[PDB]
Amino acid sequence: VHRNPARLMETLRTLRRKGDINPEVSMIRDIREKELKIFTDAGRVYRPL
Amino acid sequence: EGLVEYIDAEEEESILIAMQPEDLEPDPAKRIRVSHHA
Amino acid sequence: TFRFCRDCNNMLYPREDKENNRLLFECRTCSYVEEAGSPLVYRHELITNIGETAGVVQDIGSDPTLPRSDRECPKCHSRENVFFQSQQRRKDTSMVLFFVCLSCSHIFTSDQKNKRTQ
Amino acid sequence: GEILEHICYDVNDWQMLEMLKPCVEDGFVIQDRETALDFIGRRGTALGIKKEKRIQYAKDILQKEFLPHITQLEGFESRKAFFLGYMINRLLLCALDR
Amino acid sequence: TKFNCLFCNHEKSVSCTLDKKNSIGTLSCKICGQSFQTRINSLSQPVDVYSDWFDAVEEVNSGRG
Ligand SMILES: [Zn+2]
Ligand SMILES: [Zn+2]
Ligand SMILES: [Zn+2]
Repeated sequence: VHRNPARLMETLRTLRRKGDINPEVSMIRDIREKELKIFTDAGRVYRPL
Repeated sequence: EGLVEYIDAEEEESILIAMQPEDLEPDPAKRIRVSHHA
Repeated sequence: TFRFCRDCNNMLYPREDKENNRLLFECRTCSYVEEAGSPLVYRHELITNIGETAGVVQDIGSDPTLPRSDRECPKCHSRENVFFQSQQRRKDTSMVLFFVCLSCSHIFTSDQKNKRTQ
Repeated sequence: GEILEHICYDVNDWQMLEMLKPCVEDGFVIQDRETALDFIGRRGTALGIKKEKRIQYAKDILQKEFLPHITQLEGFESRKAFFLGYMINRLLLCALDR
Repeated sequence: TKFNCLFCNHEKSVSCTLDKKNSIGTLSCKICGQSFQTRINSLSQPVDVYSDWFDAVEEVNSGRG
């Protein structure tokens, strides 16, 4: 668990955009459930935006 | 450069997506366009 | 309200003391006994008004997903707000919306007949 | 109390505790790890002795068979307990319709 | 009510009766006549009684009572 979800999520997004982390990884933050999910397994469908 | 980002099915539940680059940001022939409420 | 032993960190069963005519919480594992602060034993809440406003955080208003609104806040008169619906999902739950103000993080119901603090 | 805390994070919500009360009531019979492992190993007997080289077998099954993805080592088995608690919390939330 | 036995080494010769009102588990074999009694709980099963009987037999044989 993490106490500052916003800062961690922003840092992860910045790193992914910069290219340090593979863009294929999917990071989802849910405030209502206060849950952070990171997915790297293959077979996941993604599109560019 | 981070200009374009990959989004999966799960992440789409926690983001808002605009229809066109400049339509939602700012002769009754053109199709009615949804107002930019956000 | 349900508590624990506070010593062994275990649940407490209810019992009746006719000599003292009282409801006492005690666990058969240990000798610890206590007197119930309030006469609450069982509750089912077939219809519950709580749990509809859940998950609110300090940065709730910063979420782009929540839809914005320009309603004047009762206290600070801040037009900017984020409005959502009841968190609980049911086929009979009312469609009453809740508005949260970024400036003060105060949740107020959209209803005007009655004012709800949360 | 530790089991309830793992299952339910926010003690304020008494509905979850009320719904789980029968669970703890029926599970109160077991208080020892060895007894729990023996009971788990009771089913699916294959001509073995529960007290002789079966507690280790049940422990290995729990280490591997139960939530293999989270880990495969016995150094830290609390992650399985936390994941099970989260699963039970989600199940209770779905049951309550929230 | 069919389980293996150790004294006579006969399969399915064991029958277990669980009295939840008295919370007593009784295991009896129809061939060698061996009878054993143990304490049981509402969640008890015949496998539990068999395991308890086997443990008691092992303890008696070892002489570490
Ligand atoms: Zn106690
Ligand atoms: Zn305000
Ligand atoms: Zn026999």
